[PDB]
Amino acid sequence: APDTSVSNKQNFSTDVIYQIFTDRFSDGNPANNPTGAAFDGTCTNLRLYCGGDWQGIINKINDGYLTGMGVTAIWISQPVENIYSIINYSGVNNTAYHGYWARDFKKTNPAYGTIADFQNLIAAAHAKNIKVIIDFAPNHTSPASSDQPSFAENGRLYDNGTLLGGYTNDTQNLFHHNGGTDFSTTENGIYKNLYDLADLNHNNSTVDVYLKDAIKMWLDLGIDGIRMDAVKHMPFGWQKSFMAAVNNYKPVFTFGEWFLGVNEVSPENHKFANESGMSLLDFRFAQKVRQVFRDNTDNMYGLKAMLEGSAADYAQVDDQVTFIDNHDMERFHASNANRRKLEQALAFTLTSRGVPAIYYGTEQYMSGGTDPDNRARIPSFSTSTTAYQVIQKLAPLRKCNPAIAYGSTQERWINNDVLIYERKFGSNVAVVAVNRNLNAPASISGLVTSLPQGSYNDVLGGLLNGNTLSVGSGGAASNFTLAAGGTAVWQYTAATATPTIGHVGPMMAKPGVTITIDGRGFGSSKGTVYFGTTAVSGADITSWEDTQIKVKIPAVAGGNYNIKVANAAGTASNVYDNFEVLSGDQVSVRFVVNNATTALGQNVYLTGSVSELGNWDPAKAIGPMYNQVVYQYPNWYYDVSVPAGKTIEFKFLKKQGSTVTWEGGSNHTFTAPSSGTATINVNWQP
Ligand SMILES: OC[C@H]1O[C@H](O[C@H]2[C@H](O)[C@@H](O)[C@@H](O[C@H]3[C@H](O)[C@@H](O)[C@@H](O[C@H]4[C@H](O)[C@@H](O)[C@@H](O)O[C@@H]4CO)O[C@@H]3CO)O[C@@H]2CO)[C@H](O)[C@@H](O)[C@@H]1O
Ligand SMILES: OC[C@H]1O[C@H](O[C@H]2[C@H](O)[C@@H](O)[C@@H](O)O[C@@H]2CO)[C@H](O)[C@@H](O)[C@@H]1O
Ligand SMILES: OC[C@H]1O[C@H](O[C@H]2[C@H](O)[C@@H](O)[C@@H](O)O[C@@H]2CO)[C@H](O)[C@@H](O)[C@@H]1O
Ligand SMILES: OC[C@H]1O[C@H](O[C@H]2[C@H](O)[C@@H](O)[C@@H](O)O[C@@H]2CO)[C@H](O)[C@@H](O)[C@@H]1O
Ligand SMILES: [Ca+2]
Ligand SMILES: [Ca+2]
Repeated sequence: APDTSVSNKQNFSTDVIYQIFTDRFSDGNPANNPTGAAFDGTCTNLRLYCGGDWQGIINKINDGYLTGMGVTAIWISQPVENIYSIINYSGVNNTAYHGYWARDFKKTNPAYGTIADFQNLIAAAHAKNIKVIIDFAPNHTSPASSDQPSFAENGRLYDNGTLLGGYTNDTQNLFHHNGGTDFSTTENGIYKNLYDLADLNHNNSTVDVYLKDAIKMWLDLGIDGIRMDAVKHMPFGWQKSFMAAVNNYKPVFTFGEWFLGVNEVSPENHKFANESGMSLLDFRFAQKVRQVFRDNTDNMYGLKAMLEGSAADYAQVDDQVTFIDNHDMERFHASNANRRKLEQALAFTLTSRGVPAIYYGTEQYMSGGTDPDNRARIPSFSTSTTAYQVIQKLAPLRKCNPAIAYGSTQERWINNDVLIYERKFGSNVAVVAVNRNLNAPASISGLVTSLPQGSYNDVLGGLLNGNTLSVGSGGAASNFTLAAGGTAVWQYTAATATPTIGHVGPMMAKPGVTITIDGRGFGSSKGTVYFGTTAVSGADITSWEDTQIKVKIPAVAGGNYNIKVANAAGTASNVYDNFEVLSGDQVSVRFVVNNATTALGQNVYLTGSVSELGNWDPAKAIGPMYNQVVYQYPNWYYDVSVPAGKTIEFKFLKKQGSTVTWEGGSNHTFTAPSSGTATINVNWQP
């Protein structure tokens, strides 16, 4: 299939995701609605169930509401079984309508549907070229009080009906009993409870094995992607081992939630996106878009900075999922604001790099503050809104114009209020002009583009007061006036002659797994694929076509490789970097080093004999290790993903800047378990 087919579960760059709060979308089957005090059919009480389900979604997929918009993927609430208790939070009754209070990860939430309904959802979707993404929240179960076991369901965890354990009298230690996080540090927010949510302990083999088993059930049910909830709140090493479980079984596009505040830029966030095997929800993008188009607390130079910065910070910026709002923020549209603000932000998001996600109801101009006012029932299924039409004109471009799906971004004209940028990939170009000033038009002179000489009609057809562009020689555009609140899109597409890799996925796996390389100019006859210097051709290349190649990862030593392809004629493509070849299946092991005293600003790291440990390269050591919660300084600890069953030699180091100090003595050694987890406790050797 081509890179753009619904069958492509490794790439979402050419798709537009529509985020649905199942309960608040459409009740297609009233028979499964909750009753009593846990239900409100009028959906006036937004913390109770309103009845939306999978049938409803199927109904909107079939009646053309979603397809009419140009939406090609839907991201739904966590489908697993949630607790049934109504929880009174100081007078207010609260239900698990949101789906984040899991009780059993191997069963469905009956309010949404049966496994049968779920299989039907996947089939209907797939039938209409819509990919299905599920929310998955393995950080915790539900709200529990260890001393008030009668509270809620005491955060009880079941394994397909079988009670695994509860928060109270947790002798197995499936959970964390470290108190609640104050979000003070990253380590603090990981090993302590999120509010009152029973924090699962991924270092317990039972929990480890159970979650990796549950995800496979869902993978086996045909999902096309996974949105991981609260990634900033689970150990990174564990998550990497979790992503290795998915990729080494049935790879699917995974992206996690790592909340970033306004003007917040986290290096931990960058490292996570670049090394965990999964990408992230682009909070940097979202916060900046709101400041610029919504709250006017920054201008075009700020948007530009974010664009060029992110592109440098994220190794695969095209895999970051963009949005302008979600269920954890006020809705972008404020009741009294000019709608043109939402429209422009939509046009910008849809044509920008990454994977755009649209929160259900946006196209209907829904307003609302924080939870739960931002989760009201969709008031209508009208296709007559300007927002609906903007999405409808622009969504398809991600499929037909690879410049938009994979292209680089470049500012071509800019001022406080105006931003003109160009996306380019191969022989494809797209230029977008946005004028946020709702009162002042702008005189655009000196605009230079990569567009071939000719005239260009605004792809939006003047919907947002865009205009025609006239490009003379040198791609220099003639002067024109950009209307107040003006937005226009111009483009040029043509066949690409040389092999151009636009995307690879999964980004991390062990040898033998098949990866998908998407792009243009591959030709129709099998060429060669290179992993570093190793050439692969013939049978291991399972499929080859102009826009897509499927190939098995050769049995090469674990490590980081550049990927390049050369067509049948021997013409080489661009280089795609940062592909990680695992040493084998992975397991999460906790490393602990005692009495490793440091000086302030000096941290302890770990390195070892395998690529998962950096191969003795301090520049690639794992850390810095933690020393607050689970163990306290001068004892350090860290959860790391290592190849299962391998005997590994390791050592710790103290690093300050790029200045490193090695542990004395001989390498410590240990053999990783074949499954489940383990804890290695050693003393720092001077
Ligand atoms: O009582 C249970 C509640 O749980 C549910 O909240 C969810 C969110 O909907 C998820 O999308 C996600 O979001 C968390 C996020 O993981 C977490 O970081 C936190 O964000 C902090 C952030 O760390 C901090 O840096 C600072 O910026 O403040 C942020 C808060 O704005 O909060 C997000 C939202 O809670 O995970 C949580 C838990 O899975 C549910 O939505 C609630 O209705 C429910 O009451
Ligand atoms: O002509 C090439 C030149 O175009 C753009 O410069 C704009 C500038 O952004 C506007 O603010 C205003 O000053 O008009 C200029 C056009 O002459 C690009 O920003 C710039 O990089 C580029 O060299
Ligand atoms: O909590 C992380 C913290 O650990 C190290 O700080 C040590 C410091 O080295 C010791 O001399 C002593 O004062 O205790 C601290 C632990 O609380 C790192 O030096 C520091 O950068 C790091 O943030
Ligand atoms: O460079 C590979 C090499 O790294 C480690 O050796 C350290 C050694 O442990 C230190 O005490 C110090 O001498 O620096 C060496 C790095 O040059 C590993 O211990 C070793 O097995 C490995 O080959
Ligand atoms: Ca229902
Ligand atoms: Ca946690």
